[PDB]
Amino acid sequence: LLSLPLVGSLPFLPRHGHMHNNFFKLQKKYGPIYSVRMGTKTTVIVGHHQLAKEVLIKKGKDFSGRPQMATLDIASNNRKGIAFADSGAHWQLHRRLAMATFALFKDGDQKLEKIICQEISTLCDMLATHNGQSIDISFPVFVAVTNVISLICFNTSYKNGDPELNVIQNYNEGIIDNLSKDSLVDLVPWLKIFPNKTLEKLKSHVKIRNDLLNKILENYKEKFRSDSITNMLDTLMQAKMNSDNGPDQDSELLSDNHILTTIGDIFGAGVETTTSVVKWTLAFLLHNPQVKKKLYEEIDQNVGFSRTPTISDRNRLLLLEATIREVLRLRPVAPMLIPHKANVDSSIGEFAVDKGTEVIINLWALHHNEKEWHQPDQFMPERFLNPAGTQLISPSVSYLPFGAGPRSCIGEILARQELFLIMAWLLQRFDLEVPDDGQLPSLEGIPKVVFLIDSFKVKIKVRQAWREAQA
Ligand code: HEM
Ligand SMILES: CC(C)[C@](O)(c1ccc2cc(OC(F)F)c(OC(F)F)cc2c1)c1c[nH]nn1
Repeated sequence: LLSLPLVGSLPFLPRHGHMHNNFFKLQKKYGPIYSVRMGTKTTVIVGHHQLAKEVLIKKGKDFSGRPQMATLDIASNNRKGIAFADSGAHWQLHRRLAMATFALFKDGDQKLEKIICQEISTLCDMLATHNGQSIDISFPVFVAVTNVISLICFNTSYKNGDPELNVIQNYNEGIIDNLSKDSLVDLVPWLKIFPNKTLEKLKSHVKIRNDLLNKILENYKEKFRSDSITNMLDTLMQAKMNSDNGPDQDSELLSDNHILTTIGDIFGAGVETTTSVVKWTLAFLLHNPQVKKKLYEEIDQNVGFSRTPTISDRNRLLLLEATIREVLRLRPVAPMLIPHKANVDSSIGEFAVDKGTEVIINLWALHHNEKEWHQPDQFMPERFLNPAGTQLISPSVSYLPFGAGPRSCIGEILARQELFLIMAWLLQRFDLEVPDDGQLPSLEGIPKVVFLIDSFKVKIKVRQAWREAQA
């Protein structure tokens, strides 16, 4: 009695549980490196820190391209910008200029810390008007970190109640929704098998996004002074200037669509991800009041109420720095990075990997590795401190929240500051507690282009100690 023909097989149900954890459950059967084939496209999944560091660092440039996706093609205006562009001059140029702009914000009145502490102060007043109420702090934080990103790109910020802030939130919410139904890792190309409006809806929100950035770029051309370089849009237009003296090879790379999409990748990435981490950290502090207490005690002991937090306070506020590290471990912004692609025939762990092969780092597996992490499913900021509690450690090498190699986060500095500063300023001012209905946020989360958390509310009272310190 024979056996049936078999035209296809998959090791686990599609659209059942989260992708990254399904790949990770799978290492028990098939190991830390294994592949899957859809027609002609082939995808490798890496889930051990050593092989991941080979893809990202040692052979970093070999695996530094990005794969063509129909949904990502739109959000990037056909693979322009940075995050979703293939390895090339465009990507190399724009990524370089983008980083050069962050250099401008080391010193002065445009000192990055000053810009942040500024928009954080407005945030804290805004939140104090809700003393005694339970609220969803998504939008107030969204506006804070939009203004920072907007000051670095434009030297502009949105005044309060501006209706554009609600427009931006809308198309951001729309891009996130149609860009993926899970992480950017669909085994099955569902949107080509069945008819659907997914791409049509996406174009709408990107169209709004693109038209809006376009207005801003036209208005700025009058205002541009070659002698005044203080934001990203300057760095980009200066580049276009120095190229067209006829034009250089760099000229075709700095058209207004290439400049537009670059800003849109800075904005799109920076804002929604920084906001998500803030929501994720409060989520964890509401589940772990014991950690919350030691964080209040630490910040009262080392900063007080005579002044506001400063980057300088990073050296004394250690448990806070560890808590941010432990949230980015348990809940990586990008539990599977962005897909890398093999630019050239190569090898991972001495296995052959053909040109054009989608390679995926399963960061979720690196951060939950039983052997590399003690009690990996637990929230223990202690694990990033010596047993004393007096300086920070790197307890494991299987920890790359911002990735590594040629394709790592370019806004790592900015995020590490914002996340520290925001969280300091709030813990100083505010008591943060479970609302009166008694509901706690769900830490399960929601994988999209960003690893998001279900919306949740928090009761917020100004702190006893902070009041009495005003006389
Ligand atoms: C806690 C905050 C953040 C985390 C954990 C994070 C993490 C990451 C990761 C894992 C990648 C991809 C790594 C890879 O594909 O190899 C990435 C890419 C990127 N991030 Fe972030 N990121 C954060 C915040 C930001 C911020 C605030 C910005 C603001 C500009 C930003 C801009 C970018 C860009 C432009 C890329 C694409 C780089 C490229 O493809 O060359 N990120 N980030
Ligand atoms: C891990 C990575 C996928 C990402 O989450 C990321 C990167 C670029 C994004 C660009 C967006 O704008 C437009 F191009 F689609 C975007 O749209 C929406 F959020 F508004 C979301 C984006 C998310 C990220 C974030 N930080 N570092 N990497």
